[PDB]
Amino acid sequence: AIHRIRITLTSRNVKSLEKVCADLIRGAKEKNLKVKGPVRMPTKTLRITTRKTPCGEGSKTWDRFQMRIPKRLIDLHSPSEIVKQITSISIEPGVEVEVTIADA
Amino acid sequence: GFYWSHPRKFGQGSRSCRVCSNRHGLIRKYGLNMCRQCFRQYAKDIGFIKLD
Amino acid sequence: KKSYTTPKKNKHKRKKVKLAVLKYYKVDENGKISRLRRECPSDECGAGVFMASHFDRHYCGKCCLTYCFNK
Amino acid sequence: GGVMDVNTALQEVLKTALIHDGLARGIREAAKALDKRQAHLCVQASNCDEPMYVKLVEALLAEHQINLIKVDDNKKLGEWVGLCKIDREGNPRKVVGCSCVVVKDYGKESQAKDVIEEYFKCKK
Amino acid sequence: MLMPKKNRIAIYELLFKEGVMVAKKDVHMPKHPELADKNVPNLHVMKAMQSLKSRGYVKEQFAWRHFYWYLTNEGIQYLRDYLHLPPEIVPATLRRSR
RNA sequence: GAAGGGCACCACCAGGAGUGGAGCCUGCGGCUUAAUUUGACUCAACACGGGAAACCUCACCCGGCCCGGACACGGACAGGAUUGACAGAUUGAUAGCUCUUUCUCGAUUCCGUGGGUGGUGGUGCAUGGCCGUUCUUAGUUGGUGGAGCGAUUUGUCUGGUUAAUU
RNA sequence: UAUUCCCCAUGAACGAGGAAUUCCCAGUAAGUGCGGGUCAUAAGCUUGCGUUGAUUAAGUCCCUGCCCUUUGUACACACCGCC
Repeated sequence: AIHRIRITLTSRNVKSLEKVCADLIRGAKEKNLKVKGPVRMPTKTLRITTRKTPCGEGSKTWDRFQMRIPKRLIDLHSPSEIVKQITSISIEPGVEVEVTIADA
Repeated sequence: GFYWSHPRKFGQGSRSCRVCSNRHGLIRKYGLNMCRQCFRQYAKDIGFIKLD
Repeated sequence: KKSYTTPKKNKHKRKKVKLAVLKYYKVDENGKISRLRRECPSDECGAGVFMASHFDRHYCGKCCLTYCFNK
Repeated sequence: GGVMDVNTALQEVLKTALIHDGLARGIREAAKALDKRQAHLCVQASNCDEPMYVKLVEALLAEHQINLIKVDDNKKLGEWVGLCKIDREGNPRKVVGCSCVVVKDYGKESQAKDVIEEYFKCKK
Repeated sequence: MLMPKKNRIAIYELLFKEGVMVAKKDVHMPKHPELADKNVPNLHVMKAMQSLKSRGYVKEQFAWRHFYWYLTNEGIQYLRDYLHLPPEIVPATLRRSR
């Protein structure tokens, strides 16, 4: 075995991240062990501000190009089964999943 | 094969648009290196969506 | 725009000389080859490498075209 | 196909040495190839003005590292080596005289290389 | 049948070895991933391949400054006859499927 | 420079802030200048082309190099097509870019012809897209009716209302 | 051809701006730094961000310009017209 696993869920789509995030809670609590539920980091807003205009002219209008990236993370304690079950299931959309070994 | 030599290492000599090799108004930030127009083309596809 | 006058000195595009080059090879009686003049110090241009008299120049041509000195 | 007609046993070895990149091909590279083990096989011209040039060949050729052949005519001596860029469909390609090459690294093996270098070293 | 022989003879046989040869449009690389025994960047590659297409023994795309060199069935002959390569040859698209 | 209604602080009122004055900044204009490349001309051109530029940028001038002439079509086997040349005359340059010498790669080379290939060349009154704006102003359209032979017209409006044929 | 910065040193006009004219009503104007963008070097540039935070209109069409309706119109390159 039982080691200090962190699962770091980073994705853009809040809804398609929190269907996965819920399935790891409900996937672990099925075969119960521990957790400390989903952590909510500040959402990072990737904000670009370019001119609307190609070339010069016209009254100066710009767009406000944004991309969000919310990070959840979920602590757990398990063997090399429950990790390799819970991570490989509940994948699919534009969702990145990290797996820390223990502590550091 | 010799001579074609300077700092092509900093200065806009070096950096250019990844889409079209034009060398102004360049979105350096955030490891894009698109020209500012080549944003609005390759923008939705990237992920920057206009919200407010 | 302008229309280019050009200072009347229309610079020469030049031929690298014609030259048969290899007639000057001293075959003394039977088959044996070696003349003497000035030499270059290079490796691919190994000892046979050969030199001159110009309005100055002299050159050595045998690390394919890599390596002509300054004389 | 490729069973060696008349004067086409030197032609496949020259065409495969051409393309295998290594032909000490002339009085100069020929003599700097014959000066070392860089030389192997050759095709000299019968016709030769100031035959000191054929003599420099012959004299080097006849040493250890034994070479020779003969092949009559200057005007033929190249078109079974490499020397045409296709331009014009019926091949009228090129046209001056021809002379003494030094065939290095044959091409690979076989084709004409068991024909000419078994037949030259043992003309019997 | 052209240019730096050592480099360009290797570019042909690279392209015959492979199904597809990508590149980049950049004269100043001194290299190119896989092959590049020596230098042979865009230029020696391009100069070769932009020959191959125009005569007809290769076909292009471009797509964000790169050159998408795809080998033509006629070229199969041009380059194997350039490279004396075996009359079976099998370039690369041997392609065990299912 | 008709009339009723309605509305906007790119309008005013009531102000403050300024702005317009000075120095400075840099934007343009002009002159000057070989060169001060250049687009942009009321508003909706003027720190705008993301336009804060030593070199690059850069195109432009005073030069000067370099060839990267694809491709084919022609021309060039060898007394080696000139692939590619370490000391000096030079040149800016250790640019064989050129004036002798020659020593190698060695089937490349070179010279024609057609034809490209680019070009921050030209033309935004030849165009695509994208943008600017008339204009965050209230407007626009059709099915069926009804009116007009029919273009057209009503629906789409006197008034109250409303930020807004809402 | 003061790159940018520092350290010295010189040490200007300006004592509120002539004719005009934009900006806007609530956390608003203004000041105020600070980030971002621009960047090797680097911003008096913009775009955001707080922070300190006022006065005053809360209405009208008086100027400028917009909407509808009715109307006149020899204008329809539409009054910057036509004559």
